[PDB]
Amino acid sequence: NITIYHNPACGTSRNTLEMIRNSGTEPTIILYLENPPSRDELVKLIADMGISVRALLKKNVEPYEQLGLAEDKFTDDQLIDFMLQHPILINRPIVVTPLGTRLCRPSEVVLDILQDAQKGAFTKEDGEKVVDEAGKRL
Ligand SMILES: [Cs+]
Ligand SMILES: [Cs+]
Ligand SMILES: [Cs+]
Repeated sequence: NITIYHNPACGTSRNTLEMIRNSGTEPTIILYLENPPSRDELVKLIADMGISVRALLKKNVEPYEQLGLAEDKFTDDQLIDFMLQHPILINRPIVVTPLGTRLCRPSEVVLDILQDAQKGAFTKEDGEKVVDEAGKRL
């Protein structure tokens, strides 16, 4: 039972999705830019990922820039409500599996929460080797 909050235009998200598939399961794919999580769902995701609200904020996107979010003048709940109102602010990809939830940045973080081992070697789309055929992390 795996869910990925995916942005197909993001290489990290594409690599994470292919590693999930290479473990032998096809995840539910949520295109969060169009179908964001609810507030309670987002609050839960953040608690499970063990990171701060601000660590989830995507920088270098229009609402981050124009709402001045680089400045330390926002409570965690203000930041959560901006994420809900402007889903491009939610960094990506988030992956949920029975073992837990992670912000999979870099993408190989996903290996922590995949229950089954990669089924053969995995190389990222830019040629960076991740696991060899034997299954060792490079
Ligand atoms: Cs939702
Ligand atoms: Cs694991
Ligand atoms: Cs890259």
